[PDB]
Amino acid sequence: PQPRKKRPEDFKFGKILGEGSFSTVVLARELATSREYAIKILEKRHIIKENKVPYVTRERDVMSRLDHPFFVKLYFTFQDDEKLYFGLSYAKNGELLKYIRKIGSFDETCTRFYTAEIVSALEYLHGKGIIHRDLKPENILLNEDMHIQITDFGTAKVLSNSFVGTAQYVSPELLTEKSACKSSDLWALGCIIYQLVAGLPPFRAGNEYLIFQKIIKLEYDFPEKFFPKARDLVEKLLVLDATKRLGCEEMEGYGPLKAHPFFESVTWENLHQQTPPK
Ligand SMILES: CN(C)CCCn1cc(C2=C(c3c[nH]c4ccccc34)C(=O)NC2=O)c2ccccc21
Repeated sequence: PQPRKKRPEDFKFGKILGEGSFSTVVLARELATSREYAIKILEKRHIIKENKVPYVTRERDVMSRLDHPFFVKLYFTFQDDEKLYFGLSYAKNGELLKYIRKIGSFDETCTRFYTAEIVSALEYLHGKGIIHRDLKPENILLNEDMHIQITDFGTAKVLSNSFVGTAQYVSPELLTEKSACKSSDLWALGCIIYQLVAGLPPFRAGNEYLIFQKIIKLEYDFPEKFFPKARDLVEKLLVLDATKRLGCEEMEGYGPLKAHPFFESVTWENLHQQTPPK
């Protein structure tokens, strides 16, 4: 016996946090409780016309399965005659990409802390047989406590090859076999760790085709003063042979990955309870 289904009038919608091709996320305050939520609004007709029902269904069905501090929580859903509403946690501190730009380049203490939270959050995701398929700093929010909260699960996939995330994070197997697996998220991770230290992602070029070209030839390099243990880590994630990436079952999973020297001082059992380095 769950709470009465909620409805638009139960809210006071405010500013639009963002707009996508198929949806709009708007900050709303629930009148009855003063709770502030990020409500994602999708227009049924548009979804139907562009054949996205499988995607909206999936996004909903994945988020309902997640119950972990490093993921945006789906509190509720409801719909009217024209739209679909998803009540989501409202991460007050924006996205990780904003910070990367804002401060430019993370030092080692922050690079290590944030990477760890991400590794820790994927281990959970991948433990449930789910792959994100579009991991990036824009999709890794920061709550008011500055801990991470990953979102954007519409493109996710539950295990038992129709999508491609953002070009600069696309794995090479995705560009040759047309099929993503856990490996693709580990590749993205490697890219992100590189981006935290260097200030920018590893593969960059004038258009997408040129980016894809670099990815499959593994064409990138590290700056001169890139933390050595971080570099080593990235070199073990950005590996063309998917089955040889730290974290993959073929490489014996997250045990080895979390054991990397780069994470020597990390206490994995409760990152959520530690204080993020300011
Ligand atoms: C990449 N952009 C457009 C924003 C970051 C990605 N993103 C944030 C969010 C979320 C939040 C956002 C938090 N700030 C935002 C600004 C623009 C759009 C969304 C948000 C939020 O508080 N909770 C979210 O789930 C989100 C939800 C579904 C799909 C992608 C989402």
